[PDB]
Amino acid sequence: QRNEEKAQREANKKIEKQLQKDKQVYRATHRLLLLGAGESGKNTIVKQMSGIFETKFQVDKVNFHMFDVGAQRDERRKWIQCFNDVTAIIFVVASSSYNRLQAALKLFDSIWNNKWLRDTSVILFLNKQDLLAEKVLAGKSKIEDYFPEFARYTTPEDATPEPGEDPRVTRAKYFIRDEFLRISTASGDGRHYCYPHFTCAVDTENIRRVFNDCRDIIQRMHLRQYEL
Amino acid sequence: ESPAISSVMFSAGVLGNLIALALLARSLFHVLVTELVFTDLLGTCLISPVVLASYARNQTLVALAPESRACTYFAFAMTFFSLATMLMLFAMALERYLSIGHPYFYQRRVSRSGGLAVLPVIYAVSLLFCSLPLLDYGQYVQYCPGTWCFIRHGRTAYLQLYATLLLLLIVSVLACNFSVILNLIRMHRRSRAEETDHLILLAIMTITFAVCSLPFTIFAYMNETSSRKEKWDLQALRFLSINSIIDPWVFAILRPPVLRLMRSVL
Amino acid sequence: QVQLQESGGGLVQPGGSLRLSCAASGFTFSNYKMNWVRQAPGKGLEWVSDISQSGASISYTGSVKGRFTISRDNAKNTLYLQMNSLKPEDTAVYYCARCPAPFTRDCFDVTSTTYAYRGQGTQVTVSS
Amino acid sequence: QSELDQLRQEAEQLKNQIRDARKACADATLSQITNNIDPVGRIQMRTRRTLRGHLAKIYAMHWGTDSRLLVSASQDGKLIIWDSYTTNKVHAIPLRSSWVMTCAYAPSGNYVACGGLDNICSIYNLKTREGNVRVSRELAGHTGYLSCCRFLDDNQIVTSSGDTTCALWDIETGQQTTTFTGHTGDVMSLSLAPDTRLFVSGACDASAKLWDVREGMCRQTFTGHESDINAICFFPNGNAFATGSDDATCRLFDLRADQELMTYSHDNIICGITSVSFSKSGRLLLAGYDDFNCNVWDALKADRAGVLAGHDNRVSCLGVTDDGMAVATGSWDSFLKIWN
Amino acid sequence: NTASIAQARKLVEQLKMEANIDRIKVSKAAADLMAYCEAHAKEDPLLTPVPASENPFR
Ligand SMILES: CCCCC[C@H](O)/C=C/[C@H]1[C@H](O)CC(=O)[C@@H]1C/C=C/CCCC(=O)O
Repeated sequence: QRNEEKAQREANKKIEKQLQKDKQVYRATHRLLLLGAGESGKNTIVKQMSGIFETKFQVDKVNFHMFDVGAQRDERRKWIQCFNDVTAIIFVVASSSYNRLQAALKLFDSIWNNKWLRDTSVILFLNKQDLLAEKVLAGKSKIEDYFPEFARYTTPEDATPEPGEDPRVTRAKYFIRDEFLRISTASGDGRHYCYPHFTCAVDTENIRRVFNDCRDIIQRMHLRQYEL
Repeated sequence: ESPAISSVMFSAGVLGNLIALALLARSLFHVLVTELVFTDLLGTCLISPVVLASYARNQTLVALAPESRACTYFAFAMTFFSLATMLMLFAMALERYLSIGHPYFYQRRVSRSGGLAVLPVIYAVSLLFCSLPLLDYGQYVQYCPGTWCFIRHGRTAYLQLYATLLLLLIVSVLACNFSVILNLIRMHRRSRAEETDHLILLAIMTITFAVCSLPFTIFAYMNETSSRKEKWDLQALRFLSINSIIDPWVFAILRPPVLRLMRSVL
Repeated sequence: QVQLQESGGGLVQPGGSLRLSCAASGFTFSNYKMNWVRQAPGKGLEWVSDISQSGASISYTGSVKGRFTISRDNAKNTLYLQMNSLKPEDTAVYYCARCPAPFTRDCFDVTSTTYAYRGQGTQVTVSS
Repeated sequence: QSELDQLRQEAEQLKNQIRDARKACADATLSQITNNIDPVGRIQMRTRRTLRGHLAKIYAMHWGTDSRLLVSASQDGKLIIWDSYTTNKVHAIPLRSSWVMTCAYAPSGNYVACGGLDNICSIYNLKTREGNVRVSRELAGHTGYLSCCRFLDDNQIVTSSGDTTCALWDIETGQQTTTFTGHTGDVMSLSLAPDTRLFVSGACDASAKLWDVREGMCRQTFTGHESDINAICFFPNGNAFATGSDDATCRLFDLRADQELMTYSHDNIICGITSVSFSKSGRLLLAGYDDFNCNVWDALKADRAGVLAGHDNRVSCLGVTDDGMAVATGSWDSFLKIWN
Repeated sequence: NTASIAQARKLVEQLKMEANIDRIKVSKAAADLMAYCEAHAKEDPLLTPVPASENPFR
């Protein structure tokens, strides 16, 4: 009777001893949800960047685990609630290839306004930038057939472009950025942020951007505690 | 002397402290703020009554009470509470610095559970340093206003050590506050709100901690022939009590949300 | 049982006019955001328009802004889409979708291939 | 177009016939003949134990048939087996996938099942002689995430999946014995009858279905709700069950009358139900909510007769002991609480 | 598009199967549920409390 009580206390003590190491390793890693809109060719960048795949990387001795859902069905309003404690949802946008841009906008608007993902931040990578670049340079692969308000839109005097760019490619990229920032700023329900970028299979320093954006996310999460 | 200035820094002090406690009832930052306010309250309630009490025993005639020695306790308690609240402000400065300056490191190697530990360590270090004169090292002395005693001028390296300890604590607090302000400015230049209110509140904190805690450290060096003639030591010590009154306000009442509301009122 | 019945589809000349209606039964129509989606021949389901629980917030896709107009009537639980100045790119099967949860601002899966709260759709062919 | 529409109209006329039969067999409401029964008064349960030790949100929990040992699955990658009397951790199994969504406890107490976003049901053996707890089997073959799983005995297990099908597996060989199809959305929960002959499954098509296990066919379909069904549980006797859905409403469906008898809802309740369970007698219906609370409903008068408000995040799982003594709740704040 | 008419066939036979089942009056099943909930009223430690001498969680 008493010996079983003491052996149970000993077993619980050992269990707690191992749970402390587990808690030590768990707080050190940062889980990211890589959620591409689909058909985005993001397999190439997750290569350079069965139900669920996991990819580990390390920046400045900080460990990141990025998850990608594999063999999941089309509807996602139930299994996505598992990713509310994630530090960042990386959202890869297949900008040019079409109306997939409007589908990405609708998915982003649903994730932004969801009750449970209302506190999770989104790091926005507008992939396939050069495909869109040559598409708009050719003057044939137009997107204004899907976005009629593309005309009457002027690139601001701000928003420095790259010297290896054309004003029209910069125009299209900033049009997409403002289309996403409209949704991002129109809602204040959740204390979360959106970090829009530009990327392709040409820029290989996207993990540095993820690192800096997660650092800012954690800073603003800490800055919350000092208030009420 | 009249109990007109002492009474206010007792009453306003205690009322601000328990008022800030009232909202502290309705993570680690709370476990630090509550302990700071508790130390402030328990420091005022054990120093202000014995000095208030002195006035109504013999006006400007009985420095120490009918007891054979009635202000060595006052001096020891005054030193103890000074060191306690200065270390408790340094703890909050360093926690905020690690929280905004090194987020990843803070995200793991700091947890709320170990927060209750900090208040006790402060009491232990302060009690050891203030029982140090009990080991035949320091001597207390009564000052010109009569109603307050403190460490004797010179004859030991004790006042030197106390002054340099407070100086190191002040330097550390100012350094951490400036580093946090710099990091907040950086993260504002990355966003363009919230960090505006944070800068305002933190700059208030820093300028107050720099203006009313430095006079005692700068008066703990000069010769006792001039400052004792013009009665400045008492005011220099009263400047320390102003921060003890203020910290509950600037720490638990005038919160960034409340200051955003006050700026929206304009 | 959640039931949605679309009506009003048919043939129309370019630059014509139509008014699709959608009758809903089996749920509190006043609590849900409603959507019009469409499927073109040889394509996938795409979102067209949406309207909130009252009607204060109303959004359209790009290629229908100015022409289409969405409306709802909670007195008889009906959804309307008035289609003006059509064009041969408007030939599609139109569906009246309800997004799954009441009192929410987000609607996830209205475009998925096997969504459950969609209707059967009406055909709209714009020919000459 | 032609045969398709003839077949659709035949199905619609069959639906009309079935609805007419249901309405024909309905003459008096439940609350019409039970109005004079004496109410349960007030139920004031309070927290007895609180089980700390999980790092992330708790998705599932399952009592043992000895009414003493409890299992819990957290999304940190842990499967913890607690002794609830002394609040001791009997086991802590690390999982291969961190995204566990369900867990079960065999009615013999020997095995533990768990599954999640990896579309695999891992079976762990607890009573290994002179060994630790290692994966006994891995049941693979579903195409979507596992939402629920329950043991029938030490050899058979039924699992709900996100690919709209339920599956009955033999654990020894590792093959699907039976496949239950018919749902048009993600099956979110299931409930075994007091005997192991039938079960009920609730899906995201606002519909519940009754399945005969021995055959593999659907007996009846219940279409009362109007949004995703998240929880389902049999009435203690096995001739009725109850479901909770995302339209902020619980419903009591009848198995022989083939319709819903009672609706549990209010006006200040606009949050979806995440879990439901019955007391031993069947008089109390406990339901966890998205508004961080649980409600105790008088299952016969449809009046709410108490609240269990002790959690600080979403109440995710709910379970009554097999002797009716305690009620374990698990929430997204990583705490399990026993109420009594 | 046989992928739709085949599923509709399966649906119509499933409705044909679920259609021919004999149903009892609702009042009868309600009385059955009430009789169960009252023939076990004293075996429910949550409905009616138990003395602290048999509460294992005290
Ligand atoms: C930075 C933290 C330092 C804390 C110091 C400690 O709180 C001192 C207590 C204060 C209290 O606030 C009111 C009070 O009178 C004490 C200071 C008395 C100084 C001598 C008054 C001279 C006279 O009687 O006129």
